[PDB]
Amino acid sequence: NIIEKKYRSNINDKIEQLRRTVPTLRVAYKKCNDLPITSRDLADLDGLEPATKLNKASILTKSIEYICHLERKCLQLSLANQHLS
Amino acid sequence: SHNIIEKKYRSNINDKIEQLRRTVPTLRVAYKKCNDLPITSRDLADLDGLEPATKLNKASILTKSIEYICHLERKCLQLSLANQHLS
DNA sequence: TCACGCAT
DNA sequence: ATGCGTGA
Repeated sequence: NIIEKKYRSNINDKIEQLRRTVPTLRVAYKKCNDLPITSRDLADLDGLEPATKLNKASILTKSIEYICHLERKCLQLSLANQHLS
Repeated sequence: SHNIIEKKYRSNINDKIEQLRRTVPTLRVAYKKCNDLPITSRDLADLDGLEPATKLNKASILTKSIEYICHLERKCLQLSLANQHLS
């Protein structure tokens, strides 16, 4: 079934977008592909430990990690902006 | 067995996709409507202008999660630029 | 680990 | 759309 291939492809395509969006996944992809790790890349981590394996589960796990981190960051920042920290 | 370890492989992925549905606000509100749950004022605000998801399949959970990541990333710059008095 | 065909 | 089987 070609249709069934579209369902797998569309899920995989969104998996790759998370890899190219989450900093802990962008850094890992650079190592195995022999790409330059810059201080910009190290700055995007914001202290988060870079991912070692690049499977689907790790991509999802890191995406969950990045979402909660960004949330806490926004919260603390807004607490400073509204003079609440 | 190979079927058993493959079952734990498939279950492990689905456990994390369900976890995203329990974290992204556009999916939490969508889950409340499909399960006939009271959508409060705080639920609507968490969306921060993002539209709730219509379908709740795996692909929908992923695409709304990517949307939520970009929203929080944009809201950190703005919030930060102001904190540093740059704006 | 992932893709795939199938029964659901 | 998706869990399962299975070959890879």
